[PDB]
Amino acid sequence: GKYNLILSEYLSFIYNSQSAVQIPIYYSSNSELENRCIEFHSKCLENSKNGLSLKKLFVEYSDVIENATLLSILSYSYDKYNAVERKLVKYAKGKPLEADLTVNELDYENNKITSELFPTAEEYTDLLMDPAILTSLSSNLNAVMFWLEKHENDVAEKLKIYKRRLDLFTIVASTVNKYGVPRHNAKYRYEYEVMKDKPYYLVTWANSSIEMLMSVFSHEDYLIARELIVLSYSNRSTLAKLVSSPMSILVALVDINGTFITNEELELEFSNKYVRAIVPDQTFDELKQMLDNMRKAGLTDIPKMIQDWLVDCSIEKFPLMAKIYSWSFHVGFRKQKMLDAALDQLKTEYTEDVDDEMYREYTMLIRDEVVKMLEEPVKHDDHLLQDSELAGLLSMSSASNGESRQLKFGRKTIFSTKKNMHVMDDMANGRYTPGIIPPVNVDKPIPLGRRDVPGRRTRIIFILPYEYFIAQHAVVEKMLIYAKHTREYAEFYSQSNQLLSYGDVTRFLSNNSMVLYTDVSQWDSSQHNTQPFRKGIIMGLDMLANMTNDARVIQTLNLYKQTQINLMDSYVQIPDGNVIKKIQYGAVASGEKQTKAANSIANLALIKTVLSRISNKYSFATKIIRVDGDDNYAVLQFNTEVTKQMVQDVSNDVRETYARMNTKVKALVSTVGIEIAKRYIAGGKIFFRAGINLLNNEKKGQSTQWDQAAVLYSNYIVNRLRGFETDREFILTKIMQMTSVAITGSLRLFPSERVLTTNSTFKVFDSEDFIIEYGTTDDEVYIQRAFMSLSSQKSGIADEIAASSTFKNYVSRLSEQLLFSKNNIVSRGIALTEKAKLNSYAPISLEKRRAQISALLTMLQKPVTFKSSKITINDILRDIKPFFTVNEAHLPIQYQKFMPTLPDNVQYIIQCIGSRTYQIEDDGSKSAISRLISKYSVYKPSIEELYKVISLHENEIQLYLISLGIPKIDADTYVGSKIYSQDKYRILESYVYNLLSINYGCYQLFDFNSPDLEKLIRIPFKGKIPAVTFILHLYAKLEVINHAIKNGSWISLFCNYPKSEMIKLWKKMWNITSLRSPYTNANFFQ
Amino acid sequence: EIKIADEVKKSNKEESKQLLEVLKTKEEHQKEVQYEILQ
Amino acid sequence: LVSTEAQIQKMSQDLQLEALTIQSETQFLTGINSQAANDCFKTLIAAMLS
Amino acid sequence: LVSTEAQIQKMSQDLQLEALTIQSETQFLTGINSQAANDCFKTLIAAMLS
Repeated sequence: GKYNLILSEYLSFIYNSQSAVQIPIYYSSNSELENRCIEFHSKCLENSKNGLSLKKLFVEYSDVIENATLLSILSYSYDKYNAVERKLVKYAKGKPLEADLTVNELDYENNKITSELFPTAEEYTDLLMDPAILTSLSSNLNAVMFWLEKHENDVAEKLKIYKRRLDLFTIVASTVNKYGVPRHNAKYRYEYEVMKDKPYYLVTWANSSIEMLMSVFSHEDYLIARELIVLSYSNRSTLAKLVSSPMSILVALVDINGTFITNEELELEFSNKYVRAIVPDQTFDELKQMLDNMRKAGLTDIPKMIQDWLVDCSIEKFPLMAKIYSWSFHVGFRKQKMLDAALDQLKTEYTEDVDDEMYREYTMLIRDEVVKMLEEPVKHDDHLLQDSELAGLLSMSSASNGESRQLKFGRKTIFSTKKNMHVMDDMANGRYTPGIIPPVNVDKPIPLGRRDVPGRRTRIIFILPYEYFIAQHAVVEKMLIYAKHTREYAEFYSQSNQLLSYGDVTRFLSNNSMVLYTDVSQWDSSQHNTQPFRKGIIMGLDMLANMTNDARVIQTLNLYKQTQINLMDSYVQIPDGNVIKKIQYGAVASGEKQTKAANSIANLALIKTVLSRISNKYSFATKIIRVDGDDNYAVLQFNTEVTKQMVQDVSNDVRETYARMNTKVKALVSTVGIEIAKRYIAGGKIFFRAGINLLNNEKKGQSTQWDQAAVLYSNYIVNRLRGFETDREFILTKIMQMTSVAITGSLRLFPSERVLTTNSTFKVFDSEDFIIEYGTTDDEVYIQRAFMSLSSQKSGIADEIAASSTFKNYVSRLSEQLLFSKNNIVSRGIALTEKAKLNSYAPISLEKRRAQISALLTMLQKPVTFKSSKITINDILRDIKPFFTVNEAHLPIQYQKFMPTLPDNVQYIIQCIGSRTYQIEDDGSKSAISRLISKYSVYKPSIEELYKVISLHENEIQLYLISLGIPKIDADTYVGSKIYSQDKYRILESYVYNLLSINYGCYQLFDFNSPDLEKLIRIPFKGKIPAVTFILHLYAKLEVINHAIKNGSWISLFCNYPKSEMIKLWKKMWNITSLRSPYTNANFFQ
Repeated sequence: EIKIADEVKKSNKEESKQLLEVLKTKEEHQKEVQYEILQ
Repeated sequence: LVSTEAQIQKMSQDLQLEALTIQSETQFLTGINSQAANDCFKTLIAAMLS
Repeated sequence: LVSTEAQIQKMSQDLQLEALTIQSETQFLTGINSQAANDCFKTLIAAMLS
């Protein structure tokens, strides 16, 4: 209830003019008071439209100002161009910055003037420094200046922060004011005509530096930020890679005193085990060389901070390092050229000096692993393999973005990347031919996409036709299903919605064991992902072909085989300016349904093969192996205690044993710690990487101005929990400026806290971080009922595409390829279902969401709507609340810290109740209705749709499920069986969980199965209305948790809920009209 | 719409609300099983 | 007279009227008001006299 | 004393109530609170003395 004041102050500061007037608009759920709000509105519009003073009416309608609820504030201020500079001149009295062209290796990667690299605009491209975000540099500068101005009179520790950040913004703005501000167009791009006479890499550097200096709360933060901002102005290729590299060695220096374990995918069972740190000497020499490079780059304070820690090597001073490890990834992306980014991968050293004893075993192990995956379904003749064509054709929506191709749906032209749409086009024109897999050769090389991530190399992405997906789909789904229960596939061991994300190293760490962990992300152009890898799979397919008797299955397997034949020789379109290069690359990368699990297989075979060579010199028992994409780790135990010399010799043997297969590696062996892309451990304590740029993005998405603010808030919350903390008021300023909308040149609207923080398709953030807010009031209920009426909108593009002839042909072909003779009873159902997977195409979503925002805006302008009784969540909570009673409690501390970097209140909760131990289905995947969909398809259907579908009669359930690819007999059996009644409750569980972010954010980290939380939640049991007692216990838990988060202290509860209200609510249960935005979720693991 | 005296219908007791809600559920279940057998 | 709710609540709790399941026991609550008690009391005696 | 809310937990779990049934046992919980136990404990002794 504080945000709107900051909004008002932002408006007053940014505009400042006599002509700048400020126009609130209010609402109340009570008619008479609402008409007085309407009156105030009216009179304000008039007064605005007559240059009359507004300050007089504000007393007359005092009641509305005190008790009614605000919506938004309008603003009439003219163009008044270039006022940002006219304000900014004062904060730029420092010295500007000079580039240094002889730092980056390349020529165009220096921060020199555009004209020195692109004299003509016809060869200009802003894509090497495009922020790719619908928010301006000017927005950032205005926000910083507003923060600095309002915090210009404080006298505390805050002032010690303020002087520091003021100096940082001085350093930045001197450099900016030296030349000027680039001006955004309507699309938030930056054209040639502003950058023609200015440095090319000023924008990303500026934004990244603003984000960093806005995340300063301490002295070391100031040192680090000043030491990166001033060097990131020139160095743009060897900086985040530099400071983020030693961490991998540092984790091998922290003694464990106390540990965490994993059992099943979120279980913990702590251990007081102590483990020393047997680090060799030569890795210190390596580390010393790395610090010499660090100092050689122009870094002074942060080596000293890295140097004074080694005197003790303690874990209490260690979070600084972790903090440092996150300060490296908030400098921006290294958006270099497609060519030079491919050549990070396309350097090959293929040699007729590798072993042959190794590759044959490698090939065989891949073959054997494949056979273990596929023995059962290939043999028992599963339906999903026979009809693999139809399976992939349904599951196209869960695929990659194919190359743009010109379509026509009746009377339009489309350049879609979605392969389902490609299929729709090719069926009509006789071009659909899935059995004949295209070659990939000189006559038709392959396109590319670029998988980027800062501080590392650029990975490549295949962008293929739609036959490759269809071939790989069914076989890869059975392989993944097999890997759900296999432990060693770290990407895929789960229980249908989880990953082993807290690792499985710490079981067998001891004084006798060691662990070798290894980054394997560069192993795409390598000689072990070419020929042997493919041929092992070919061999497995031969065996599997002899392991079935049906012909459809053998054909499907032969098509998958033929796909691997074509992938063994594969060329690659790569432009460079005007001319086009094509390079032989017959190997593996991402952009495929198969790449992930198959790379995991190949790394597993590789490490199993290598690890049987250390056996020539050591006796050990392989206890555990894990492989997940861009990393892999294996633990191993000895007959004795570990020494430095065994570590050194093992490392040399591992390095040379990879060299025997012609494979480069920075081999890393340790005893207590690991480092990988997504996480790392020191001293039996899990830390995480907070490297998600907020004000700069990887590539250019498709979301609106609105939703990118929500994405940024989720990333903000995440990074805060990780450790990287930014000052929240700046973020709120960005959110309001990104939700601000221009109705004319001078009219602009700004919504309020009570529109943006309400559970709908328009939620963006919360008034108090780590806490969703609900509505006990009339007013939040009122607007939630209003916004649900408006969330449902239309897309004319989708309506006209579904009315053409080709779509109709596609629906007909789906039917007669699946079932026939109900052409007007189910086929229409299948069209309505195909509509559910046209929405992946982005412009449809933009049409629909822009329509939602405009419909929202035409009642943000004018007064409010009653919305006609449509029941939602706050209606229920309104009725649950008046039979509560709170009382002060006092819980003790009995749970262990294992995420130090958290804010102290969340940690206090974790340090008093447990951390989560299960993961209950956000999708309802284990639900008996969903185990059909995961059997005949991959398709999601959103929990809104399922929660709705179950509310209907037993007739249209059959239509809706058969329309999702499922056959008719099992649907009829499901309805006759009466299993939906055994699944109303699970679906509603998942629904309510999706509505309230229970599996999305901070609430993913908390134990609701605790005995300590439960004894506070004293709601007696009634029985035979399970939903009510369920929601009551859940909501009471949420009350206690929100009180804990927002105030630190604890409370109890009690609800002697009357049976009358139990029954009144039981009927309100399965008629809920509520919804939560996809863009608002904050997955802690990305 | 309930088969009970007038001073009970306009009441505020717990038992009265309980009676009304329960018998509304009885009537709705009864009408729905009739709709079943008629379809 | 006894209050109608004061007797009906006792009757209802004595009969344990399950909500979900169908029962012959709901029909026992049919016509339990006052203004019927007086009707019977005024009918029987007048009939036996006449 | 024992806390009212925990004792009501125990009593509710022990009686095996049913939310879709006019139970007689539902009325056992009316007025269990403290401020009455004190009042009753005080009233009895005061009356027996006086």
